[PDB]
Amino acid sequence: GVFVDDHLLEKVLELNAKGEKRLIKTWSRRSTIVPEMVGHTIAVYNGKQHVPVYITENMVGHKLGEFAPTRTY
Amino acid sequence: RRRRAEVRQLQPDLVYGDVLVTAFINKIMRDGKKNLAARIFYDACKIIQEKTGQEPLKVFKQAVENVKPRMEVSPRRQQSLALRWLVQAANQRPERRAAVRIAHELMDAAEGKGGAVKKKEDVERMAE
RNA sequence: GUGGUUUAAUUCGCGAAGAACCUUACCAGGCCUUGACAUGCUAGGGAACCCGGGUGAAAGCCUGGGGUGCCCGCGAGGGAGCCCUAGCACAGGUGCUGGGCCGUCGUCAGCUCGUGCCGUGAGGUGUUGGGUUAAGUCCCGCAACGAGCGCAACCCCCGCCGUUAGUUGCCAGCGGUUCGGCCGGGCACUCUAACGGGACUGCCCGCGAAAGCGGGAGGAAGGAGGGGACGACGUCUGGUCAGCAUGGCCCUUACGGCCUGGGCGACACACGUGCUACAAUGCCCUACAAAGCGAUGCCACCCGGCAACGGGGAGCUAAUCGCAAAAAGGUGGGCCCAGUUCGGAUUGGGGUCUGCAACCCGACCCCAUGAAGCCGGAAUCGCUAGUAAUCGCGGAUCAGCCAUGCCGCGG
Repeated sequence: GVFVDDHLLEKVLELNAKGEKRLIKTWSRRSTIVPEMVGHTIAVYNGKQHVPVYITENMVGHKLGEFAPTRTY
Repeated sequence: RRRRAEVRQLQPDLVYGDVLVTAFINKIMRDGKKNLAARIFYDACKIIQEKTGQEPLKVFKQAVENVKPRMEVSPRRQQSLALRWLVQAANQRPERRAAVRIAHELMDAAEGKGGAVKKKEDVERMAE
């Protein structure tokens, strides 16, 4: 059905419970955004490219890119 | 080269008993479907007999005969050339049906007139 | 794909690499004895290994319990297989250039050798002529004579005949009709496989160097039966790291090794090649035809749905020992517009799926979408036989994950 990183939510679930709007990082594969990203800077990290973009309540349901770019950059 | 190769020889069609018939059907032939082009000719002839009352065979042979260029001509090329204009001229006719355009193109050609016959007069006149 | 753009924008001199998760490219990080994996050896200590938690998504590192066999052997030590640590070479390197292997290009016939002669410096004579011609050198005559380049040129496949075998595709006479299949019986027939026979220079005529070719009859494919396949040497002196090996340099063990994550070979302009695309097609309905290659994968078959897909049961190791792909293009009939012809790329919105996911590269369906009803002057490309060409089909996409690569056949 719906996919989601089984971890980027562990660090955000606390922020959503504490009230802190820090930036969460990811290290899996198809890192996807979820409703819990309503007010957080999903600034993932790995070692090269970055995938930030502060998701809101409408920017959720997609991503930033790179994993299927018919283009690049 | 040499041996003069061959050109093969086919049989009649059905209600006409002539070789030039199928040969002409080969011109109207397109996409490799002779079955279609076949009926297109038969139906084209049916319209002739239903509009002139004359034999659709005597009108066909005569038409092609009034197209075979004398100058520009081997007794064979006279056929290949004639069959060309007969199809090209019939390809540029007002009638919407293929069998109808050809039918008219044949009648006019048999009467010494039309676009196909007009083309010949030009080739010959521009050759003499 | 090339030039070019560019944080590197795969590699090499149109295409393939069989399908850009992926190695080759970049940044960052960890380890670097073992060096992701494997083989061999030395030194000290030490008994492999198994189960599991957290950190963790670089798997690095940290911790607990149990903890194999053999001789000397009796309560505990050495040593070997084995583990850890320490060291080294092979290892590893699409990191490059300069034998050999595979293969392409000139694709069709010609070249080479021995004896002898001319005859000397050598070379040539072994095609002078005629007709027919892509490999057992086309043959004959005249020529000095002869031979080889190596059993595939019919060796294999399709079309002819005969014989044998296999029988859910099949079938003449006959009965039961199980409501259309079908059963019983059936070297006859049709299909597949195996072997041999027919195979062009034979019967007759014309010229005859009788070398040969041409025409006709019998037969009927036959003097071309079609295709696959193929030569000293030369050239690209490459490519080839698909495989293997040598030498120089690099590899100094921190891109001087290796591993993972993430990404990249998208596009603005232009060319070359291929595919779909209106003027005669589309839509709907009934419905007999076509071969070859498949497959524990596919998957006929009730119901639900536009489709995809989904729920349940059964069948399979194989087509004359189930079956799927059925259907089907085509063809026939009717019909809507006297240029959206309803062909329809692409982009965009929603939903769904194999798959971890692919949500921005996939695929199917629905609405919109009209580049638009054009089909090209100089020049140029492919093919000519039941070929070109038109159209549809099927398997694997056997060299991995639904993103028209190849081969086979019929009309």
